[PDB]
Amino acid sequence: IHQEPFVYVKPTMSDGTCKEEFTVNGDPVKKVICTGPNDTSPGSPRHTVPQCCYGFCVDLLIKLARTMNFTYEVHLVADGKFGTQERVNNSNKKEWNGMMGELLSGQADMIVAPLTINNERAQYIEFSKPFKYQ
Amino acid sequence: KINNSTNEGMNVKKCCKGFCIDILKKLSRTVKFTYDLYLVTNGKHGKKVNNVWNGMIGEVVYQRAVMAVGSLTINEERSEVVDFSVPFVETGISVMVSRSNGVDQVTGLSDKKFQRPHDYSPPFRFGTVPNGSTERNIRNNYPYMHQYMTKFNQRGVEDALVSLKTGKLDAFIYDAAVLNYKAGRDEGCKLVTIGSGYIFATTGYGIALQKGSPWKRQIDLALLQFVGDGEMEELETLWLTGIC
Amino acid sequence: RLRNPSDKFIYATVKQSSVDIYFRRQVELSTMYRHMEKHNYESAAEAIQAVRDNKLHAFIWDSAVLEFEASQKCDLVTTGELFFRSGFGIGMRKDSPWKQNVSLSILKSHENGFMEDLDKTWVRYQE
Repeated sequence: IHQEPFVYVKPTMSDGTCKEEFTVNGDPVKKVICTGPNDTSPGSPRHTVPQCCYGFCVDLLIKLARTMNFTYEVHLVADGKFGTQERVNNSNKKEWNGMMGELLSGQADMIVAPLTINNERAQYIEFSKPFKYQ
Repeated sequence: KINNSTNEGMNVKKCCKGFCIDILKKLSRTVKFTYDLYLVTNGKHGKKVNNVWNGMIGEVVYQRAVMAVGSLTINEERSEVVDFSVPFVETGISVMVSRSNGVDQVTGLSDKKFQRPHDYSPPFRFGTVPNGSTERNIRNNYPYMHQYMTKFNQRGVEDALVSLKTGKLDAFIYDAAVLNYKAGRDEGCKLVTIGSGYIFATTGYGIALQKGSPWKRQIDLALLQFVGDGEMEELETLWLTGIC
Repeated sequence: RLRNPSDKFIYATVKQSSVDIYFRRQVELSTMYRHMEKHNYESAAEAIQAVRDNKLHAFIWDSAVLEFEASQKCDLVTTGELFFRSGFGIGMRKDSPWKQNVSLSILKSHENGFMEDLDKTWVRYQE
């Protein structure tokens, strides 16, 4: 999902290009080409364009890809929710959404996001040792 | 053991308490298992001496025991031999100095003091517990630091604490949670902690299980639930005291 | 005043959040659950802008994120207490060979100073 300090989202400059901006420390900014909706469903009926994503989680994932040999394909969650177990309004059929919904459906292989480690979500999926403390 | 000439010994029965023992009692309340607590006579936590471990690692790898509720450090070589559950307390490593007497001080492991004690006019000294877990971190990250720490070695945890109070030691390196409690009850509060686990490991405390233990799913469910309902918070109040 | 809130202290969080679930688990914190349900925003940026316009009065959020935000903007002020000491994890599928070496890599990065460089890049940076 779009994390304010960890995942920076930028539209392409002219056509599918990311401006190779640098930091103030001589370190090039490493971005990734990401595909996701432009606005919400009420706002954007259907507007998904390849954009440029970078930040903290992107650096972590790129370090991971550097460590072990495997490619990846980034996309975005259709809405802006982590994921809740909500039963159908009338059918009362429990269901997940957001990142958890897209991961349970099989469309997602690995969620790399500032996830909140908790028992309810650990009951359905697995975790690695925490990288963060806060 | 009775004497040093013979290896015969006696199973003296004592009473145990503390903070981690509170965890073990509450675990049997939910999982409803049984235990036969005892103490390691071999020695410290674990050290692979020519592919031979000792202490708790020697008791779970060799499967003479099952688990170890005692405090243990999470690293690579210990994660190879056994499996850890989820951690519950946020503890790093830190350096203790009597900053309080009668600013920048040690900025951290990157401080210029850890480049050469001769770089500064007063030749300081700082060591750790011999055959300890943190000693491995120094060797893996800075072998030169181990060479400097070779002449700054000490014997006892409180012995170094005495040395810092008396002035026989300048700085000392040990875990955060242990050194935080000793500084929360100390009279005078001459010794001062450095940072908040900022330039340090920022790891956790875990329970060593035999590899592939079926208890692993049940144990982790309770531990996350234990921190998920505020019960873990009260135990910190009971066994931790932060003044000022 | 937060235990029995009113129309003055406007506090909420992101709709359908793990913070909302955390409040829901607390059977003794149903009042805040019933209060924030009428003001939950879509994203944290909505809360940032609304409180920037002095329309909100409190907002539950993460620690390091708000530290960086207060570094960027001086008007952003946080509280003093530090609660719910947990960690962030990598959302994974069920048991698969993409679990062992991943956690081992995370540990090997935590033991050395690569996380320090990541902090220098994004978290440690200030204004």
